[PDB]
Parts: sequence; C-alpha cells; structure tokens
Amino acid sequence: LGYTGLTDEQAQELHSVYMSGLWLFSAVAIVAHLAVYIWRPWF
Amino acid sequence: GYTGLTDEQAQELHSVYMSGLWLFSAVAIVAHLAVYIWRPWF
Amino acid sequence: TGLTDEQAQELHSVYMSGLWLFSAVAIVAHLAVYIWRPWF
Amino acid sequence: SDLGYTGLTDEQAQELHSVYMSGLWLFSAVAIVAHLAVYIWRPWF
Amino acid sequence: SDLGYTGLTDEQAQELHSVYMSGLWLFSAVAIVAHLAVYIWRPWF
Amino acid sequence: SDLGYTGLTDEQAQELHSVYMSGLWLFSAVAIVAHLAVYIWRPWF
Amino acid sequence: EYQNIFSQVQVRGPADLGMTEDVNLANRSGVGPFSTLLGWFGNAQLGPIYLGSLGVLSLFSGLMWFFTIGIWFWYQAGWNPAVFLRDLFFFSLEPPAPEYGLSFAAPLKEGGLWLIASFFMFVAVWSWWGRTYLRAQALGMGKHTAWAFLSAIWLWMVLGFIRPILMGSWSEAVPYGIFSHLDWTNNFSLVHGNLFYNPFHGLSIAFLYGSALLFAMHGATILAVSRFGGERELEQIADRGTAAERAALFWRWTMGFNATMEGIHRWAIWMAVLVTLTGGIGILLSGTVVDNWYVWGQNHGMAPL
Amino acid sequence: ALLSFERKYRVPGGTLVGGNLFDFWVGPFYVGFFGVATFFFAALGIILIAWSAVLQGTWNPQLISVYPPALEYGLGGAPLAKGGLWQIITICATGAFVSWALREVEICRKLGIGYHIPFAFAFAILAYLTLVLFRPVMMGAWGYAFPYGIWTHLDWVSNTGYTYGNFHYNPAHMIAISFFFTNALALALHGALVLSAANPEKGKEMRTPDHEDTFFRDLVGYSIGTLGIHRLGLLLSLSAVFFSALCMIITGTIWFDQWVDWWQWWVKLPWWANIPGGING
Amino acid sequence: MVGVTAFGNFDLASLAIYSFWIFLAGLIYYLQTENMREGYPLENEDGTPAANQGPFPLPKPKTFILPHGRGTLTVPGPESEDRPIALARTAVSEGFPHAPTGDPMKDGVGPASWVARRDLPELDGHGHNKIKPMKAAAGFHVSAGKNPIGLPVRGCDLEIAGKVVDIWVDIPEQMARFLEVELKDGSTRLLPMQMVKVQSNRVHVNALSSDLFAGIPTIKSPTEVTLLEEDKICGYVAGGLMYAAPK
Amino acid sequence: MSKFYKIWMIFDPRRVFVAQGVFLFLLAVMIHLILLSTPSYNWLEISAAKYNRV
Amino acid sequence: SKFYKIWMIFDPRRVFVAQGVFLFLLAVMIHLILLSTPSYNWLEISAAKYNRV
Amino acid sequence: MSKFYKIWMIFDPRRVFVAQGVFLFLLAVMIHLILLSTPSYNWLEISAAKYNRV
Amino acid sequence: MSKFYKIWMIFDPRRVFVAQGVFLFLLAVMIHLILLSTPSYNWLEISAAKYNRV
Amino acid sequence: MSKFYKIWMIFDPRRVFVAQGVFLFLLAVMIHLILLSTPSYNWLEISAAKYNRV
Ligand SMILES: COC(C)(C)C(=O)C/C=C(/C)CC/C=C(\C)CC/C=C(\C)CCCC/C(C)=C/CC[C@@H](C)CC/C=C(/C)CCC=C(C)C
Ligand SMILES: [Fe+2]
Repeated sequence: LGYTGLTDEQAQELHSVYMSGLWLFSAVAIVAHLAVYIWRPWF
Repeated sequence: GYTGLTDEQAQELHSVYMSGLWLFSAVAIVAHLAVYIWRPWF
Repeated sequence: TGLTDEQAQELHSVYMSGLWLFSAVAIVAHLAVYIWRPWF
Repeated sequence: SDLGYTGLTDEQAQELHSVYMSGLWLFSAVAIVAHLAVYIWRPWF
Repeated sequence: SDLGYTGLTDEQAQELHSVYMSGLWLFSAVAIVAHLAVYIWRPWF
Repeated sequence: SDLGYTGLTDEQAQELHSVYMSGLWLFSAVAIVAHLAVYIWRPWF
Repeated sequence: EYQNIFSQVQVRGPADLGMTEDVNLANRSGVGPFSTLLGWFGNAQLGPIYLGSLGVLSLFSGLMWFFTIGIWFWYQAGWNPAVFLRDLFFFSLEPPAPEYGLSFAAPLKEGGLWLIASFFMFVAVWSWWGRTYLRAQALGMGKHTAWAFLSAIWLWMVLGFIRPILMGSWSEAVPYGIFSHLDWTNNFSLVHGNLFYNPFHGLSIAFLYGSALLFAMHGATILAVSRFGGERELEQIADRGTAAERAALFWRWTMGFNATMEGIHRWAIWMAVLVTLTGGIGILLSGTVVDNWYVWGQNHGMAPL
Repeated sequence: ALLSFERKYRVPGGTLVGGNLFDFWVGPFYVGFFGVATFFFAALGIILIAWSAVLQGTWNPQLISVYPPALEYGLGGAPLAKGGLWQIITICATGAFVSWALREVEICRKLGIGYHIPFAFAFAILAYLTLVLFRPVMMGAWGYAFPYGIWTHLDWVSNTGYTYGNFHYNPAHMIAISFFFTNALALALHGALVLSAANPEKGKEMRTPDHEDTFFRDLVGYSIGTLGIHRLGLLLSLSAVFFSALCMIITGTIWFDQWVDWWQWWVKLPWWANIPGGING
Repeated sequence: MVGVTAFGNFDLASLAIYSFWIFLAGLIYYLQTENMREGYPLENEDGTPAANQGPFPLPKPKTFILPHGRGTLTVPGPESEDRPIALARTAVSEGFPHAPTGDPMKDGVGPASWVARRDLPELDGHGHNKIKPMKAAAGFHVSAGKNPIGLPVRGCDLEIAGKVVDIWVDIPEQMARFLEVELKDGSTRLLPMQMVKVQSNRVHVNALSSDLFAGIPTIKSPTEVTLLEEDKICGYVAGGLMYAAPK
Repeated sequence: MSKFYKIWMIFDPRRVFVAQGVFLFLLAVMIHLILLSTPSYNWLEISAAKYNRV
Repeated sequence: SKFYKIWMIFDPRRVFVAQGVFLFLLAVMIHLILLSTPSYNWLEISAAKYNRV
Repeated sequence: MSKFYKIWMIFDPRRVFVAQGVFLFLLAVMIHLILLSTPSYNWLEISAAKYNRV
Repeated sequence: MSKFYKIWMIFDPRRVFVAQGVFLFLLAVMIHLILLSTPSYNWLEISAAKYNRV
Repeated sequence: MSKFYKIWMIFDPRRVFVAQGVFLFLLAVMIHLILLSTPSYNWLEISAAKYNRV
C-alpha cells in the first residue's frame, strides 16, 4: 500500500471528484448520442 | 511472494478486482445480448 | 527457489484447480461447437 | 560419486528422475491414445 | 592409469560408460525394430 | 628428454594409441563390410 | 599509423556481476563465457540475458513470426531442401489479394497466413519496447531509450497497418519476401509515378546520411581522445578534461560553431529519429494524399513542366 | 569570439605550408593560407551557377539549372551555353574539397589530435571524386555524370539506374545500403546511454560508469563498450562510403547488365541448380 | 482530400512540409542552444565579454545531482579553468595567437595543455579504484596479452628509455590503460597504452623524445593515480609532439 | 476458488493492471475493426443501405 | 501422479507469465486459422444463412 | 530404472526442462502444420467435404 | 572394444551429450525431410493412393 | 610405425578427436549426398523402378 502514499481520505476525495467529472462527461456524451440518433439513427 | 502483500491485503484487492471484473462482464453480456437480438451471428 | 513442501503443495493445488476450471470451460466450448457444427 | 555440475544427491536425483519418468509415461500414454484414435479414424499406412 | 583432466576415476568412468552403452543399445534396438518394420512394409533395396 | 609439451608419458601414450587403433580397426572393419555389401549389390567398377 | 583500431595487450578476468539499484534480481541470474575474436577488437562480455516478461513476450511472438513463416515457405518448396536451398531468399509470403482488400476474410494460401504471421511480429516489436523501457526505469535512466525506439515503430506501423487502412486494402502492405520486399520498394515508386517528388522521403534521404557521416566524425573525436581520456566520457561533462576541451575548438575553427560533450549526443538520436519519423508521414502521402508525385512536385516549381 | 577557456589553445605553428605564415583567425572561423583556397573557389563556383540561369533565362528559384556537357566535347572548345561552365565549376568545388580537407590538418596539428577527421573527410570526398573524372573518364567523357542542377536533386535514375534494373541488387550496393542502417540502429544506444545517464529520471541521480554496462548487457546480451562503437562507427560509416563508391566504379567498364541477374550465379551452381520443384527447377 | 486539395495546390500534403519547415528550425535553435554550456558567455583576448554573442542564448543552468556522495557540480555555471596559462599576448591588436613566455610545457599551451580536474583518484561505483595495479589487482591477471616486461622502451629519437614492470589496468573496460616504465633516473613513469604503438616486439614512443622522458610528471601515490596528473602527465607527454617535431 | 488471492501474493498489482488495460483496449479495437471490416457486419454500412441513405 | 515437486526447483512467477503469454498467443493463432477458412469463417456463413449480402 | 537416474546429476534439471518444453511445443506445432499442408489430412477440409459445406 | 571407457576420462560428458542430442535430432529431421520429398516414400501421399482420398 | 604413440605426445588428444569426429561426419555426408545426387547411385531411385512403386 506504499506506492503513492495517499490516505484513505485523500483517495476518497480524489475518487469522488473524478467520478463527478466522469458522470458529467458521460452525461454530455449521452446527450450528444441521443441528438445524433434522433437526427439520423445508425441502427 | 514477490510483493510483501498480506493475506488481508490480497483478500481485499482480489475482492475489488473481482467486483470490477463482474461489472465489466455484465456490461459485456448485455452488449452481446443486444447485438444478437439485433442481428445474430449463428 | 526455496519453497517448502507445504508451500509447493498449496501452490500446486491452487494451480491444478485453475487448470481444471479452465479445461472444463474449454470442454464445454468444444462440445457446443461440435454440436453446432462438427469438424469430424 | 555424484559427479555433476550440480550438487544433487543420489536421493534427490532418484526422486527427480522418478517424477520425470512418471510425467513422461503419462504424456506418452496420452500420445499413444491419440495416435490410436487417429489411426482408427484414418490410418496412414 | 589415467591422464588426469576431467578428473573422473576409473570406477566413475566405468559406471558412466556402462550406463551410456546400455542407453545406446536400447536406442539401437528400437532403431533396428523400426527399420525392420519399414523394410517389411516397403523395402528400399 | 621426453620432449613433452602435452606431458603424456610413454605408458599413457601407449595405452591411448592402443585404444585409438582398436577403434580405428573396428570402424574400418565396418566400412569394409559396407563397401563389400554395396559392391556385391551394385559394383562401381 | 595507429588509427585506434586494436588493443595491443590482452588482459582478461572474471566478468563484473553487475550493479543493482532497483533491478529485480529474480529475472537476472547467470553469466556467460568469453568471446574470442572481439578480444582483439575490444570487449568480449556476451551476457547476461534478462529473461524479462516483455522479453519472454517478444521471445515467443518473434519466434512464432520467426518459425511459422518458415513452414508456409516449405509449402512452396515442395519439401525438397536442395530446392529450398536454391530458391532461398526467393520465397515470398503474400498478403491477401486486393478483392479482400481491407476485409479480413482471407484464405490461408492467399494471404490469410500473412495476417496470421504478421500479427505475431506485430506483438514482438511492440513488446520489446518496454524491455528497453522498464530496465531503464529500474536503473533510473532517461526514457530516450523508449522515444527513439518509437520513432521506428511509428514508421514500422505505417508500412503495414496505417497507410493501407486509409485506402482500405491489405495489398498495399508489404509481402514477406527476402526479395519480394526489395522488389516491392522499387514497385512503390513505380505505382505513384516516380517517388522522386515525394518530399518527406527526400527529406529522409538527407538524414540517414547524417547518421553515419556525423558519427564517423563523432567517434573520431572520441577516437582522437582515447589518448586524451575519451572512454571516461560520463564525467567529461562533469569534469571537463582535455578530451572535451581540445577537439571541440577544432569544430569552432572549422565550422565556426562548436559544442560540448553533453549536447553532442543530442544530435545522435535526434538526427537518427529523422530516419524513421519523416518516412512514416511521408509514405502516407503517396497512397492517401498524392497518387502521383510526378505532377504534385510540379505545383511548387521543383518539376520541369 | 574566444570561449571562456579557449585562449591558450591557439599557438601559431605546425601549419602545413610554413609554420608561422597566414595563421590569423577571422573571428570565430579561421582564415589562413589554405583558408583562402576553399574560400577562393567556393566564392566563384556559386556565382557561375547563377550565370547558368541566364543561359536559359529562368530565375524561378529551383528552376535555375547547370548543364554538364554531353559525351561529345570533353577537353575541347564548348559553348558555355552548354559547357565550359559545368566543366569550370568542376574546377572550383573539386579544388575546394581538397583545399578544405588539407586545410583541416593544420588546425588538427595545432591542437594535437589525430588526423582522423581530415582522414575521414578526405575519404568521404573520395565518393564525390568517383562521380566526375573517375566514372565519366573511366569510360572517357563527363557525359555520364549527373547534372549539377539544384532542381534535379539527383533525378538521373531515368537512364542511370534502370539500365541495371533493380539497382539495389548491386552486391556492394546490397552491402552498402545495409551499412547506414547498421550505423543508424547502433547510433541511438551511444546517443542514449551517455545522454540517458546525463539525463536520468527527473529526480534520480546522475549515473556512474558501472551503471553504463548493465543497461545494454541485460537488454540484448552483449556490451563491447563505448570505444567499440566509435571504432565501428568509423568502421561502418567509411565502409558504407567505401562499399558504395567502389560499386560506383564497377558500374562502369565492369557491369553493363541488370543487377538481378548476377544472383542467378548462385542459382547457377551445378550441384543443386536443376532439381525440379519450388520456384525454380 | 481524395486527391482533394483545399485550393489550388495547398493541401494536407504541403501542410506536412510547411509543418516540417517550421518544426525543423525550432529544433535546430534548440540543438544549437543545448550545445552552449561550456565557455559562455564568449570572451576576447583581454577577457571582456565579446561584442557578438549570437541570436541563440544560453539555456537554463541545471545543476546536476551527483552520485557517490561526492558533492555537486553546477553546469553550466561560471566556467573556470584554474590552470597555468602564464603567456604573452603577441599583439594587443585584435586577433593574434599567444606566444609561450617561459617554459610552455610547465604551463601547457597548444598541444601541451593540461586541465584542472578533480583531485580524487577515481574509485568505481562499487567503491574501488577504476585503475588498479596488476600487483594490487586481486584475481585478474595477464591472461593472453603481450606482457611488455622484456621490451626495451624506445623513444622517437631512437634511444632506449626504459622497460615495463607492471600495467595499471582499467577494471571496468578490462583493457589496459597505463604502462609502468620506471626510468634509469629512478622515477616510475606511466605511459597510456593508447598513445604509443607497439608491434610484436618493441615499445616505440613516436610523439616525444627520451629527453622529455626525464620530466614525465611524477605520481604522489604509488598505488593510485590522481585525476589531475592524468591530463598533467598526458599534457606533458602529448605536448612535445610539436616541440619535438624535429627529432 | 476463493484461494485465488495467492496470485496477488505473487504479482505486483500495478503491472498486472496496466498489462490488462492495454490488453483489453487493443482487443476491443481489434474485434471492432474485424467487425467493421466485414461487409456483412458493419453497422455503418447496414444503416446506410437500410435507410436508403447512400 | 504427484507433480508438486516441480515448484520447489523451478520458479513460479516465470511459469505463470510465460503460460499466460503462451495461451493468449495460442488462442489467437487457432482463432485466426479458423477465421481464414471459408467454412468456419462464421461471419460469412452467418451472412449466407440469413442471406443478407 | 536400473542406472539411468544419474543423468540428472550431470544435467542441471531446470535448463533441461526448459529446453525440452520448447523443443516439444515446437515439434508439435511443426508436425500439425505439416499435416494441414497435406490436402488429404486437412481436418478442416474433410469436414467441409463430408457435410457439403461450401 | 573392451577399454573405450576412458573417452569420458578424456571428454566432459555433458558437452558430448549436448552435441549428440543436436546431431541426432537434426539428422533425424533431415532424413525424414528427404524421405518426405521422395515421392516413392512420402507416406502421406502413399496413404492417399490406397484409399482413393483426393 | 611402431613408435606412432609419440603423436599424442605432440598433440592434445581432445582437439584431435574433435577434429576427427567433425571431419569424418562432414566427409561422410558429402559422399552420401554426391551419390544421392548422381542418378546411378541414388539408392532410393533404383528401388522404385525395380519394384514399380510410382
Ligand atoms: C530452422 O527453421 C526455421 C523455420 C526456424 C527458420 O529458421 C526460418 C526463419 C525465417 C526467418 C523464415 C523466413 C521468413 C523471414 C525471412 C521474414 C522476412 C520478413 C521481412 C523481410 C519483412 C518484414 C516486415 C515488413 C513490413 C513492412 C511489415 C509491416 C509492419 C507491421 C505494421 C505489419 C503489421 C500488420 C498487421 C496486419 C497487424 C494487425 C494484425 C491483424 C490480425 C489485426
Ligand atoms: Fe561526450
């Protein structure tokens, strides 16, 4: 467990931030794909 | 052991990794099912 | 390598368990393919 | 009267050789079964 | 007597040579059987 | 003196030469048998 | 007449085992015997071989690429060694026919085995990357070992996987011959008119020459200071001795502009990577961009019109 | 001008003509007796290439061209509208490269290092001397030389190369081409280790000479050391120009055929040349 | 872009070249710059910072962290020489060589210079001297080489100067570096293997004469050669190449 | 199969994870490209031809 | 029989890493050999059976 | 096995096992490839010929 | 014949065995390949003739 | 001829033996290959015509 020296609290906070960013980006991607599919579906 | 991990540490790490593997595999199963329904390859 | 008889015993048991699992999956797969389309 | 590069004992070499021969006999038996199966299925002579 | 370069004894060389000759005779016997089988199956003379 | 660079003795060289000549005679005998067999089977003269 | 070629006095002994900071000694064991001829030419230590995970990874995929192409070649040879010996370096492993083109439905004879064989050499070259890379990481070196190596792979990749996909055909990759590759390189120029007016090739033409031409002098500068302590180069940046001091000014006096020990080795890899980096984009343009260099060079007044 | 440590390295002696003559330094560069000769010829040699343009009338930057005489004229009267310009511009550059190389030895002697750099360059020039007064003359006239026009960029392959077919099948050329790769593949590692030890992982120490061997030994399994490469780099690079220029000579009056057909000489071998099967037989 | 230029002739094709024109020149500026780490800023004969420095400036001085626990070197810091440059400027006027005032070989000018190194007889990364005497070389021995013991040492001027006793061998390179030639005077002189050319049976010194054998610089430690002498010996030894150009 | 943690007693997790990441990514790329290669299975081609959108 | 003994003489780590590389390469080779043949190129027969091409 | 067992004394077992494994796998692969190259023993083809798989 | 056994007193066994193994395998391979080229002795072709598999 | 034993006093037996073995084998392969190449004494070739195995 000595590869970076981060704490459980530090890793918790960092992971929460990263997941928030991931969810934001994924939401934008979902909106984009929905818009394209409505405009022109690829199935 | 190359690495000095404990039994408890390895237990926790393996549990986490297996959880991730099961999640990813579940997504893969859903995807394959969707494709096969849409267009089977058999 | 300096492993003990007990250590080698445990490691070999684990490895054989894994081998049997993998081989079982392979057997199932081959059976499925052969039923679907035999190659003999 | 070991006489190796290797320092193994007579007992160690005995055990290792027994193990290796067991493995060889197992593998050879599988090979014999396979060749018999192929020859029955389609002989090459 | 010996020359003295690998350092093997007369007894050690005796045993090693006996083992090697046994192996050679075994292998040669198998080869003889194989050649006989092929010649019976299809002679090359 | 014994002019030895290799340092072998007269007895050592005697034994080694006897062994080598025995091997040479064995090999040559086999060769003679082989040539005789071929010549009988198909002479090249 | 002693132009610094041969060691005159030969001294030999126990090889250094090796020095470890962060090296996994589990993968490193054993030492090797000593080479005869190079002891006149120079050093003789052949080993040790780091049986590394990537090295093992490269060990098989290279070997399978090494061996498997042999067997399909024998299928050409008719199982006759004297036939195989004669038309050695005449056997050539073809890619799939252009009807398949991009499509990976090739038969084994008709280039199917190329994609089979080529996938394994695809594994080996990339896997050797880290074997260089990771070992530096253990000893804490620069990663230039990696970045000069990727220079080749970027152009090595475009020959097979990048340039052919942009059109959409596997024929436009290189058949695996000893002579079919060489006929292919000439064939490439003929396909797109002449390869003459292809710029990034013509740029690459300069820099392969820059490799050996410059380094003949660079070594000679070191060869000049084997009397002046050239073989202790590592601290000759740190402790600038007469090795660094004298010759460099000769490069001031001949060329006007001079350099030092540390920056002189920048030119080595940095010029060298121009050998491979330039071609990778350069070979692209013939297929997907400029189908005939003979007319394209006419645009910018380097062609006769 | 002078570096922070140069000054003492300039001693007015050893010069090839006479020890103490014309050995002043013009700022960073040095101009001397042999210092004139390359400056003498290169200064005009460029400018008559400018006069090459006017004979055509073109001034488009690359479209300026210098045209060698064909086989016919040789050592005779030739219109400068065709020749006696490429023939004279031969005089300038050819003198220059000899002038510059033999210039170098004086400052080499001054700083007391080997003649290898003049030796290396003088041998590098020997590739060029192969191209004019050697390859043309060995047949008999400079017609068999490529034009000294910039826009040609050595585009004489039209009749040059394919008279020999696939020309990378000159045996020496097959050897010659491979050499620059051997240099360029090895070149990285010396450009690596001394620079990768000079630059370690940002945050790691500079390396020691004991570190130097271990990296290369565990990788491919053999270290000759630093000097082996510098010698090989000189062994390689001069061989590459040596095996390239030599085969240039044996294109003329030695090989008048197609380079592929020579490899058939192995396929010509009476023992197993004519066994049916495979690709030939 | 299927044969489709943006307009006329300018497309992605020329874009790569136009990229390559700018891309190259930036590196060449960087390549010129990173070679500028010794002897800058430029000086003149007098010692003033020169009028011309050039468009390419000094790159940032990065002090290297050093191994062995010896200390640190800051390169490029202020460049120092700290060595005998007692000389005579031939001309106050700009652009003239510098005549040797007294004995140049003590000072070291032209081919005779010798640089101020570290004063440490260099140990290896393992903590032992890189150059080790044969007698103190534990384990290694003369294996298959022409042991110079038995070869009369000959100078350029064709006088027998000495005879070899030991070789101070390079342990890392496992190739010989220095040659013990103790002279008839009494001092034990080392000559680098690289400098002189030995054939099958003699030891010839083609750069300097047997008179300069008498002044070959002495070593303070009969067991370890110091760095400063290394050049100072060779600077002494290699300098006479031109002073003894006659003879 | 609970006993499988001994491999983590054997293998440093970081390198296994990075090898796995490269492995999975390259495999997904290869499968996707083999798919898209086939005219039969090419979702872009299928959509283009079905919806008459050539 | 009893094959525990190999481990105490022969290294584990190398065994597992080499075996992993071996199995992946082997599986890829066999799969590609299948895919190259017209029969057992299951994509093509899938197309032909559902007659979509 | 009366006297064969001394062989492991003169040969280091680790290396002989490595070499044997490499040799065995190479041999099996080579023989299988040779077998396939023969049109009579292309076990893929026999399946194709029997069941009339085009 | 009786006293050959000093050859091991002359030679190191292990190198002799390495050479013998390489020699024997390479020899067997080349003999087999020549037989296999030999139309009279390509058992794989001979298997085809007697059984009317083409 | 009687004091040929001094030959081994002059030369090391091991090197001579290596040379003899290598030379003997290279030689034997040479002659066999030449016979196999010549059509009269390619002993394989005759066997076909005598038995009419084609
Ligand atoms: C003793 O007997 C044996 C058999 C062991 C031998 O010794 C035989 C040994 C041999 C070496 C056999 C002879 C075969 C060689 C000579 C091969 C020579 C190969 C070349 C000359 C070509 C090398 C590379 C050429 C190029 C340009 C390759 C393209 C670069 C890569 C990017 C190619 C990658 C291609 C693809 C398709 C990757 C994707 C994989 C798909 C399946 C997705
Ligand atoms: Fe340097």
